[PDB]
Amino acid sequence: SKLRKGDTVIVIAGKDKGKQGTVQAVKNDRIKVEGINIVTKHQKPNQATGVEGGILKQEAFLHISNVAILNAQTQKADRITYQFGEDGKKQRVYRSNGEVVA
Amino acid sequence: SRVCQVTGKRPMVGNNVSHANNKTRRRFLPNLHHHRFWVESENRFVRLRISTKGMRIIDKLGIDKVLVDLRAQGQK
Amino acid sequence: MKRTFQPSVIKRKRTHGFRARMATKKGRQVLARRRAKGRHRLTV
Amino acid sequence: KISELRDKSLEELTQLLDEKQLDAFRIRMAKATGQLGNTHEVRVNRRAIAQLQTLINEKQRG
Amino acid sequence: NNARLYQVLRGPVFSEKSQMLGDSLGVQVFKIDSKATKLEVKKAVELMFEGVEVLKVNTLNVKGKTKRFGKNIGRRNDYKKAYVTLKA
RNA sequence: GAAGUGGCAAAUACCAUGCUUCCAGGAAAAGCUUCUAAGCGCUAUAAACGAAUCGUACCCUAAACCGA
RNA sequence: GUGUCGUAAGGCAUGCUGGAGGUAUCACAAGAGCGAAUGCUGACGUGAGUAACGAUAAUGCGAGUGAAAAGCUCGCACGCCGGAAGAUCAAGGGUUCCAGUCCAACGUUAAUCGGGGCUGGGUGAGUCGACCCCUAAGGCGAGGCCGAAAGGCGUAGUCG
RNA sequence: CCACUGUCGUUGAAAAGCCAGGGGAUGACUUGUGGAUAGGGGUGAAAGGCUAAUCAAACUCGGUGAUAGCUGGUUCUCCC
RNA sequence: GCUUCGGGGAGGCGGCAAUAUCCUGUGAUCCGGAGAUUUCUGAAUGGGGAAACCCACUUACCAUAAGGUAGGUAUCUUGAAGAAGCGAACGAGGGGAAGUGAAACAUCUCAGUACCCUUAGGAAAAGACAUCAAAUGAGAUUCCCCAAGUAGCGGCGAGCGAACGGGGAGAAGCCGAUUAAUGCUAAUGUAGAAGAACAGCGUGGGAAAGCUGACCGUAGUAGGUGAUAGUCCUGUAUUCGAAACAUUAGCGUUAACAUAUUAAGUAGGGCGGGACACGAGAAAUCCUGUCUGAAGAUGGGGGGACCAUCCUCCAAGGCUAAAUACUCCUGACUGACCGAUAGUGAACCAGUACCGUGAGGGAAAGGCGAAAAGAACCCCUGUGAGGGGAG
Ligand SMILES: [Mg+2]
Repeated sequence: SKLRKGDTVIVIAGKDKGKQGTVQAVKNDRIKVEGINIVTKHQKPNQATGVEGGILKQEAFLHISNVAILNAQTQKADRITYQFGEDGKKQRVYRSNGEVVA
Repeated sequence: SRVCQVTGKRPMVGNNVSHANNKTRRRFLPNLHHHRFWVESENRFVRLRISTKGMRIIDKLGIDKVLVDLRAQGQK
Repeated sequence: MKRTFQPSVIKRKRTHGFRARMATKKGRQVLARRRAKGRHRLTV
Repeated sequence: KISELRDKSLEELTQLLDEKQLDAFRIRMAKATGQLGNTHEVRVNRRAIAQLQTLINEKQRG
Repeated sequence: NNARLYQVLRGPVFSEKSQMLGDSLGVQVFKIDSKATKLEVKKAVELMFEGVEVLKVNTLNVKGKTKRFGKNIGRRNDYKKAYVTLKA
């Protein structure tokens, strides 16, 4: 919820701990980050639909608490906070420093 | 039903008691009779299913008083 | 040999049916009891 | 799309609803004869009909 | 009214009986609304197919079949179909 | 791309809700035909148009009903 | 499983399995200990690969298909019913009807077959039946009668 | 429609049948459909028969965990 | 699922359960308030009926054909308004067992219980003395602790079993302590918002665990996250939002009903019953089926037969909050409660399957993994089942 599809994060727990990528999907509590948590899928070929089949490599959802937003300046894991501006606009803000970007 | 209109008497429940004190459920019924009461104020006979006590109440209070009390009570 | 259940739709609906239940106070208590147990079949 | 219908008067809302009824009939016939690839359109037409009838109810009540 | 006739015809019937009825007698088979009368079917056909005349409508109710799927026993909807005879 | 009409036999079906007998004495109501009451359309001749709705598959001396 | 310790109930250690919990000590509280109750539930034995395979109307062969054919299809022959074991219904059932496809389970064997699975199809009415008009038995029953209450009866009627 | 005799069957093909015989078969006959009578009540050409495979008082639920001077069972260990 | 008003801000078109076409910063999905739509059956209400069906009558309008739209048409009560039906427990009322106990059994017990029937309200009922007491008197009703298993009752058996008074809770007395609306003011609830602080190293599939060193704390024993987290996520402490609607109070106002004036078929009595802890007893007191029947304040009721004296209180008009009873439900919280033969019958598509004509009876059945990464491809086999490799 604090992380939405598009922003660059860093996984802080799991087998891919340390690597960074950009979010592709957030279902409820899981998150899909490209290039991270790659599973090998044995796809049975299909005749009717257009899929081919083979041994694919695709990213899998991991737990959303296993990734952290990547600070663009410090290049380290960070937390998110919310800042209501004087204009009444709610913006995500880095917990470490506080800049509005991401 | 077996209810007096003017007094409200209805069957009572109780016990038949034998000499050996055996108890059986019994009823006590009102002494109810059909009677045509002459009403001068309407120049007519009105037939009531009334108890003996109700007939005495007619005697003491008047058919007009009893009739207005029944009409206030409802069924007429 | 002849057995106990000889089905007839009119006879079933006339002794046990919904309107037969609703015609009596005791049949309505049957229905209230079936609804309180939550039966998916109220009446035949 | 609801702002495009709220401005319209009842007299033309009724006629647009009738057009939508005929539209729904033809979508159904094309669906049965397998000539409607974009299958999302039947639901949007049904919900447009619902909107038109709601607005007609409003404009007739007051 | 002219908004009830738009719901009378639910769609055509495509089968071998329907195909050969169309070929031999030029009669259209429709799945119709469960509550439509022969007069309503006649009016709906004549309104939705401009230029045709209806001689005869034959209707029938067909009960839906029971198809146990997965763990459940369920049944398909009943439906009504109309055989409509048109002017040659 | 043929024939398709003569004899005889013959039902428990039909005439027949008849006929004859008996006593144990043999539904009802409506449709239908007439009559009028209060009150104020009907009969012929046709011509056109109609006759809705539900059922109709299949078993049924049975492997489909009643008997687990 | 093993080793070891205690009079016993039992304790301790440890190999293997297992993969996320457990609990010293001292108190405290018990759904606190099972072999029996023709105990209760589930699982699995013995009987035993035993009895039986449901009318003694009956089958033989050639082709076909198939992984496979006594049982399916086709053919020839044989046999059985024929006031039915044929045909039409009502009642009851409810898709079992027809085609294609499948053979695990179901079918007392096998099954390519099926009333089995799956997918499609199929029921067409002014005249047939229902509905409808009418009433029987018998119901219900404005008012009415009766009855502690609940209710019971009953006229006109209204159903059937 | 019935059910007199026998064999069979008795973990049946069947919780009352089969087979071979047997009785009534225009009548106090059989049978369809609908209805009526309800538990100390019904109904009974009377056997205490029948009243849904239940009848010297149906079935279901409830009083109810009836009562049972009776039968069965009653679970770890050691010491006196 | 349609409209609107608020919330919210990136995904979404309910689950099994995915796929497709798509929607979404022109603010979707989602959440909260309001509205619109709302088939047929069922009180079912136009008549009827084997519930989900059959058959209508009528008014207005439209159509010209065989109809369509919008209505109306049940019964009863009260003088147009109401009612009906359903649904937990608790209340009040009309009827009212038996098993059982008495080591039999009939009085008695069980028990005014079960059950049947009627009908309310958030409670109901009762309630202001024609009550007790006998003390220096107290001062309505209800409920709790005592009194007390006492005094009594009782085939004086089995059993049943008070009161006076004391200590508490709560308190209130009236004659309009009624009901329903509407309108203000306040408060609440029904969506929400922000919300601190952790790194390194080693092991490990994975770190939250180990070692080292930090930080927050009005937030440290919450649920998760690939093993055990105050600092990763959701949260927690704390501070907080309402366009709309509800609810609670206070106020004001309306319209419905009510507003006794001191009580005769009454008190008392005979007979038969019932209730009183009290079973006829020496039996007061209460209730009444039957038959009777006063005095009316210079009078009457009670003080456990009854009489006298003394005390006390005025029946035959009505009302009255709290303290008390309960849980079909809503919210928060809890547990030396269960953990799949347990705990609901029911953790699972359960009051289901199944059984029964029916009333009714009534199951079984949870767990891959952290993530489907649910095993591409090859081989045997009948394109089966099943397996062996590969992954
Ligand atoms: Mg019998």
